[PDB]
Amino acid sequence: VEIPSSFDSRKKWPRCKSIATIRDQSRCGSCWAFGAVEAMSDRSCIQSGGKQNVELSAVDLLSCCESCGLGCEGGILGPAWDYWVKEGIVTGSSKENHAGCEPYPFPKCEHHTKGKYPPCGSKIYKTPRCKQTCQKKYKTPYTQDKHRGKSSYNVKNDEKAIQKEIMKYGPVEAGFTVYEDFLNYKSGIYKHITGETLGGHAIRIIGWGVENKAPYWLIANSWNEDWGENGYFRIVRGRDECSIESEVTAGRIN
Ligand SMILES: *C(=[N])C1([N]C(=O)[C]([C]C2=[C][C]=[C]C(Cl)=[C]2)[N]C(=O)[C]SB2345B678B9%10%11B6%12%13B6%14%15B%1272B632B436B94(B%10835)[C+]%11%13%14[C+]4%1562)[C][C]1
Repeated sequence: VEIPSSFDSRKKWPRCKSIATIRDQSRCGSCWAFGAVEAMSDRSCIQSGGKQNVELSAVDLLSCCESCGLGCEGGILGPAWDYWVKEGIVTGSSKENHAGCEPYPFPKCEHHTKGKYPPCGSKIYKTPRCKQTCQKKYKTPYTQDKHRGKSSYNVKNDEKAIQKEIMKYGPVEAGFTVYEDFLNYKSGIYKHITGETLGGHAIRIIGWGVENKAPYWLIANSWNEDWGENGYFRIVRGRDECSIESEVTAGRIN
């Protein structure tokens, strides 16, 4: 195929509402789980021609995947996709919308930025327990609300391979290194200038573009819609900026 200079998953597959949804992981180190259920929600819709149009549950993955790390303390990407393939994941929206089988138990909050929600602060919740029961008002049993994938894989550390993967199969999960200057991000194309490493983060790459010739990836963060560019940010593309091209994980439903 021929890679266009820009691409936006939200515009190619506008029926799939999840693609344009920005979630909030709250006072929980569950970024690994959010980039996963987000992109799986997207891919379930894309690769099924719109048939599954759902919001997969972040708390189901977070709480039940023992091989994925330590829940709100952090986790690993590849295993989250293996869990989706082997056990599947039920539906579940944010806490506020309280929809689907298992909605998120934690409230929106501001992640080192100004806005309408309360500050998150530094305190971290304990990982919720693996319930395996839907909320009472949801009319399907847990076991049967499960959405499974068929494969899971890493994507080659190559810009063009990542681009081809996104355009054909949909948004991907990716890890990158967080430096202190990322916490002051409001807008623009980000790149590490100042600050020391605070860890890694896991997000959803949904596209790319170019602004006055500067190439970037377009990425959905999980710190709610008040953060960055309406919940999204942009980061230098093509230089493995903060290892943005090195920890790409995805999977297919068929
Ligand atoms: C979010 N929210 C956070 N982050 C996270 O989780 C991360 C993701 C990633 C991964 C990989 C790479 C990258 Cl760049 C990113 N993670 C982390 O940090 C990890 S934590 B842990 B692991 B091993 B496993 B379990 B898990 B835990 B520790 B050890 B390590 C084991 C234990 C949070 C912030």
